[PDB]
Amino acid sequence: SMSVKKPKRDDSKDLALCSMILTEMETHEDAWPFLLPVNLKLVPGYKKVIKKPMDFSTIREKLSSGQYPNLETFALDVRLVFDNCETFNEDDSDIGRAGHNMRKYFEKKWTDTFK
Repeated sequence: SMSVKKPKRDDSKDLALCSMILTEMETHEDAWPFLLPVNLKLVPGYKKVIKKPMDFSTIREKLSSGQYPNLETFALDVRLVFDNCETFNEDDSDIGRAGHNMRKYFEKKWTDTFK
């Protein structure tokens, strides 16, 4: 509260560490469904159904231009990528399995880096 603060957690390396994680996600072999924005002209249903599209290129640009105020907003966009994927894709499809795999990969790096 006012004039009463928890000890200051060092957050000076967060930007660098989120970039590293994002690099690891970008280079994973199962990243291909997620590298670029879904083409809303070419994929029926996507525009109407997925209220907040997100992809790795868009996260990389936001990261690079100071549009994440803290590491929680970064994790929210990453998770949005996989939540969108589960909304639109069957679990037993290549893309559906890609998304589960990538979410697992991310969540481990996130825990190991920050928790």
